[PDB]
Amino acid sequence: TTALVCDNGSGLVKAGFAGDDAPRAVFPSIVGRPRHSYVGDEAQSKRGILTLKYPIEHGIITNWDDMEKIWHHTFYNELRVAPEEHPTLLTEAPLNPKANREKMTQIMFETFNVPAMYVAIQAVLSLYASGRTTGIVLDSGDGVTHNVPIYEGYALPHAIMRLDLAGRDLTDYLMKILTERGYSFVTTAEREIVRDIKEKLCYVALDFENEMATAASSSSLEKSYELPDGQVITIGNERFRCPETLFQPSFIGMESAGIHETTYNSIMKCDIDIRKDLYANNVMSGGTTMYPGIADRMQKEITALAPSTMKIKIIAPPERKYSVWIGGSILASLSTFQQMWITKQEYDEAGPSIVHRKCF
Amino acid sequence: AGWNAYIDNLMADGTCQDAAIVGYKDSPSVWAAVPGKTFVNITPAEVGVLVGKDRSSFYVNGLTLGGQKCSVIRDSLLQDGEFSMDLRTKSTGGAPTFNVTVTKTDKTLVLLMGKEGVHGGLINKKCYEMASHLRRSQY
Amino acid sequence: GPPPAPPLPAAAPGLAAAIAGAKLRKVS
Ligand SMILES: Nc1ncnc2c1ncn2[C@@H]1O[C@H](COP(=O)(O)OP(=O)(O)OP(=O)(O)O)[C@@H](O)[C@H]1O
Ligand SMILES: [Ca+2]
Repeated sequence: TTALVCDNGSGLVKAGFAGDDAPRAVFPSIVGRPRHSYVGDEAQSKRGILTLKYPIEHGIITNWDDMEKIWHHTFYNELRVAPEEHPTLLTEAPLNPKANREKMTQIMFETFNVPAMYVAIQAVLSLYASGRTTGIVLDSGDGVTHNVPIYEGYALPHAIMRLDLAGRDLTDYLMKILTERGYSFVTTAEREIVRDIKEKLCYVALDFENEMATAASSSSLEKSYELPDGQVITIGNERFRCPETLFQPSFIGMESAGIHETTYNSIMKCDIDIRKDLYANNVMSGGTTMYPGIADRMQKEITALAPSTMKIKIIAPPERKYSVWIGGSILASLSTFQQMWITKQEYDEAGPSIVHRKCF
Repeated sequence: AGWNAYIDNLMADGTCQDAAIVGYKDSPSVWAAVPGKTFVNITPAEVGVLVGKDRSSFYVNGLTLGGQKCSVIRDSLLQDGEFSMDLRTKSTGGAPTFNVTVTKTDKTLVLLMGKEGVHGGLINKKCYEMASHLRRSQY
Repeated sequence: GPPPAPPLPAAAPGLAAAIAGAKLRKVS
């Protein structure tokens, strides 16, 4: 019978069937209630008249009643499956609290009646999608950025690092600097335009200082963006200042380490004997790692911190916007996974805490 | 019946290649282990690292069990509600590596090593159930 | 020497090779 894979993100849910090459459903992680429930696309379309709730904050489920609505919608409306008929693989953020893992397990077995379930760390699934079982993953999404070192499929929690900004923060910063330029973005629709500009026209400069120095004279830097209604926005140095924030969090006022330093700090927390393998298997995942130039810049910066890595290339898979989901589809389709599921019998005997024993 | 029966119980389902019961109170020594394998050779220094106050240095390049180098994956060994640590062995040359769980009872450490390809979750579940039995038995 | 034991309860190719060989299918 066919397993399900559901990747629960801060911004986007990706769901589908194990063994498929792509999720069947991708939709916003939002539940909307009136106000005086709608989920996903339909809540988005009616957002003006609803109280919209984002049940997943920085990767962590925080509103269980609304998360149950998201899962019910995923099964019944998007996938059109009876969850009692399908073993279900769910994803979780690195360092997801114990009590949250237990509640997800309880809800799956008691509310949705699944025959079997498993909870996998999102970064571990992206590593598998890249073909590897040992490596370090930089996963940067909408709400959270982590570095997750992994040894033979096991994340190493002591060494997981967090950068306290991700894609939403970058959208906000691009909006700020385009506003300084002279534009105004007051409505929700206008913010979505800025997010699209960010996704289409931004890039990571290899030499940031030189790029700033030469911007005013560049014949190639300025780009224009024309909306369907004929409005035009022009962008210049904001193209590379926006994602520069990943390397220099001071751009949005924070004293935090940038992504090259979190990567280095994470590897240095790991066993001496695995570090070389981590450097050689350093994999980008998540939407916020899609900027052109990110691998070249990471290589440059890591080489400055760890000169032994001069010739080592960063791994930037083309499918990394969906690599978490794809790794889950691969994993749950394999025979090695039959042993890994938590069965209903195991849950009946041990209760929700069984997830602590079985899923790491 | 004695502690060898415990080793038979732990080995019975075919998932593990090695198993041991090691006292860390009253009689500090290997009480039983699978003959000719790795845990039978655990030393008091290695037990000292497992139960010791330093929960950080074993992330420099691991710890050893019977001389076998291992990497720490999760450490909740000294937490009274969890009482477990998960490791995976380290090898050279791309030789296979194996998941290990250690659990802590009132008097013992229970150690289990999976066979090749056996998931760490299965090994943790079995070790935790055995430690839970021993703790219920005042051991 | 160890104390008496209380009674027992009475109630190759590797993972990367399996991953590589997983042939995902188009949707569908
Ligand atoms: N091509 C692109 N360039 C830059 N950013 C992008 C691109 N495509 C998507 N993003 C950003 O990626 C983010 C969505 O990434 P993703 O789907 O990995 O996050 P999520 O799983 O919903 O959230 P999280 O993993 O933080 O819980 C959004 O901020 C989006 O604007
Ligand atoms: Ca995500």
